[PDB]
Parts: sequence; C-alpha cells; structure tokens
Amino acid sequence: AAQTNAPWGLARISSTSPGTSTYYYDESAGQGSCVYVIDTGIEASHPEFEGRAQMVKTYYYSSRDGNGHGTHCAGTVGSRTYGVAKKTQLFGVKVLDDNGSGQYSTIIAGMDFVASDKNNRNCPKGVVASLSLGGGYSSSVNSAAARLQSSGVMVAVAAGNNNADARNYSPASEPSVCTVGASDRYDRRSSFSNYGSVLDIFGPGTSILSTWIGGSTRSISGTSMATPHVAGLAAYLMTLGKTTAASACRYIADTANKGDLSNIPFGTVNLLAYNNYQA
Ligand SMILES: [Ca+2]
Repeated sequence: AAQTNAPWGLARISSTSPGTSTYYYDESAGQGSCVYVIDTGIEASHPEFEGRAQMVKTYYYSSRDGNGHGTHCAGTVGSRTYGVAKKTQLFGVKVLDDNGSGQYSTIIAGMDFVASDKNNRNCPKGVVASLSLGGGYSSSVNSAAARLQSSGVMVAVAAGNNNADARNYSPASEPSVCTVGASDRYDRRSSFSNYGSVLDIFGPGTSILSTWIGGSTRSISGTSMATPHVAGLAAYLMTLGKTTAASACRYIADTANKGDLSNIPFGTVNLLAYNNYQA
C-alpha cells in the first residue's frame, strides 16, 4: 500500500533514504495486534481512530485526554492518516494527568495493569506498549517496565529529551525494553534526544504531525513522538509474522537503516527504524 504526502516520519520509516513523502506498508497494517498507549489518555472519538481506539484505564477522575499528548502518540501508532499501523487496536491507559504529570507509583500501576489487561483483550497477532514518558532513574520503574516486557508485551519507551545519557532516566535505562531516541527529517539526531548505550533504536521525533484533542491535528517534537513510531512498527511487524513481542526490538535493530544518522555520540547505536517493506 502507498500513502502519498504522508507525514515525513511515516515516509522515513519505509524508506532507505531521507527526503521522500510517500509511506509504503503491507496492507495487513497491524490488523489483529493491540497497542497500549500509557500516557495522558486518548481521544477515542477522533475520526482518525475510526472506532479502533478505546480508553481501558485511568488513575484520575476522568479517562479523557485533557492534554492531547497521549492522543498525539496514539495517532502516530495507529490513526488512519498519521499512523504506522493503520489497522491496530489502540488501548489508552491514563497514568499522566492533564498537565502531563504522573507520580511514579501510578505509572508503575499502569504498567502492571497492561500486563494483566492484555489477557482481557483480543490480540491474536501480539501486544505492544508505547511509553512516551520518563523521569529520573528509578529501579522500581525499570522493574515494572521489565515485568511488562517479560509478560509478553513489546515494550517501547522514550529515551527522554535532556540531550543527555539516558542511563540516568527511567524507564529509558531498563535493558530489557526498547529505548527509542529521536531523529529529524534530515537524519540528524534531534537536538533534545537523549543518547547512550541503553538506546536501542531511533525513530522520527522532530516536527511530527499527528492527532490532537478537540478532533484536530498538530506537529510537535520529542522522543515522545519517536517512541509510537517504533511501537506502531512492532505491531505492524507482529501482524506480518516477522517477529514477536520478545524479539521485536532486536528484529527492528537488526533490520534498521544503519550508519545514516548524524550527531550520534560515540557508543550510541546508529540505527533508524525501518519497515523493510518492498512494495
Ligand atoms: Ca533498553
């Protein structure tokens, strides 16, 4: 399938080179997979989600996304225009309040929720979790991310936006999950992207157009935006049968565009998520 004039990030993910605007993907499109977006929530009623999004959990007085951040991330995972996996099921878990903040304790509970909750969902092709959040190193946060992953969920997390080594951030520093740095449309490491040995992959993160609350759209930037590209890619690849929750991060690293990014610090992977789709 070919989507013309796609957001640059979608195009980049199906391309061997920067500077193209069409997104290419197998039409299975992540059908029969599920992605949990653990964030400020999802505006499920947005036309771009077509009935495939649902709020499953909140730790606050409402499950609505009163911020827009979670809705943007979800749109990058699986909205029809702005999404990588255009046919996936999207499940929202609101661990972040409408200011985009959340106590580590609520975030942990949300991770443990998904690990159980996937048993109440229909996801024959596999389960993915997108965590576009983080804070200072916490062994308890990392451990919760490691449980989610061990339970059979492909866990993708933001490296963080401090232009710093991500070893000092959680869940970014957890070895067993997929830690995602941010790149721009000229294949530069995004100026704010964290780096370091704990990174597994880069995805598009600068000037990323996606869904917003109030049924609209906007372009915003962060390893928050890169993460759902990789989460959506894993879902897509899982439905294609190419990989599984336990091996998807490795598989993505293995099949990535390699050596193409600029301003990658010595010791950080130079790998850009790529779907290797042959139209
Ligand atoms: Ca990692």
